Amino acid sequence: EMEKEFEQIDKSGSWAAIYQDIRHEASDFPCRVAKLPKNKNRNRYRDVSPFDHSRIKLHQEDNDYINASLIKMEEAQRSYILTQGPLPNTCGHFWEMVWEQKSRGVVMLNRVMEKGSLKCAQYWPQKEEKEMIFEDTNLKLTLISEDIKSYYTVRQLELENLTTQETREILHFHYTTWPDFGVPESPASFLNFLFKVRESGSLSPEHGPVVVHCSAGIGRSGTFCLADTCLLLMDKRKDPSSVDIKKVLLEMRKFRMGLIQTADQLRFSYLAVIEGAKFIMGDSSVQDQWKELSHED
Ligand SMILES: O=C(O)COc1c(C(=O)O)sc(-c2cccc(NC3CCN(S(=O)(=O)Cc4ccccc4)CC3)c2)c1Br
Repeated sequence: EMEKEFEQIDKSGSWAAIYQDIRHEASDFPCRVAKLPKNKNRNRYRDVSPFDHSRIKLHQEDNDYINASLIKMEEAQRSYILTQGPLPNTCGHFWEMVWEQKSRGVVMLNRVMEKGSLKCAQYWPQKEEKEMIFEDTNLKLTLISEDIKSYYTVRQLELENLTTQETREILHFHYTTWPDFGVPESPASFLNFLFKVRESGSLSPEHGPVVVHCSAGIGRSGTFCLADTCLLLMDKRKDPSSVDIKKVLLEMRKFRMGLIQTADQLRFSYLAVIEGAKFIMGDSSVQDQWKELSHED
């Protein structure tokens, strides 16, 4: 049980040891397609690739590769697409995937520039007057509106399939203060953001899977998804004792390597889930508390 286990690991200092065990046991499947010579310029990191069995395939005969995996949580009944931050040459691919997979929401847990590095291309329009057109995949993207908060921004976008003139609204959730290789300021600010994603309907089973990305699509993205899945499992059974975080984390790693980069990110997962359980189990006031504590205004 997660709260006694958390106090146990903390009391010792075995978060490094605990975290390492996950790396030692994680699933190791082939990533043949991602390692093909022609896809070298489609991967941001040499050591972070999608497994062939769970990779998202683009619907085009030319090259159907994109560095993204489909994390399908059977028991929880919720899917995500975890992908790397789009490269200058893969933004078209990125939006093709969003469209083909019927995604309604896109979560961005990083900033374009972190520690002096360009962690992600500017794949979305920053001003309504200047929409973006991806000639390679034939899609248009327009900024419709945005709600800027102290540490995250929510953008309303419109994606048009230029070929069929079809249109869809895409909600963009940009967490701007989650440090790379780090953890959120507090469980409150994290959960406030997550619930913002939840309340938008983007995680609904009536849409395609939500697309989640930071830079490599495994560290911060993994932390976010693990916390969401754990709270969902718990929710489905209304029994926080039946949720084994490490077990579910392992299960997520069958669909994409390296989910959760650091021992502290894992420690924070526990933290976030433990706090989120309050809401899951009936506490109707915590939500607002999180909003206050997050200082979004
Ligand atoms: O968002 C963040 O918090 C940080 O984001 C980032 C980055 C960023 O924002 O700059 S770079 C990065 C990164 C890049 C290359 C390799 C590894 N790390 C390796 C470690 C070992 N693993 S693994 O998956 O544990 C290896 C393995 C594969 C299958 C089975 C067992 C082990 C692969 C990635 C990490 C991560 Br994540």
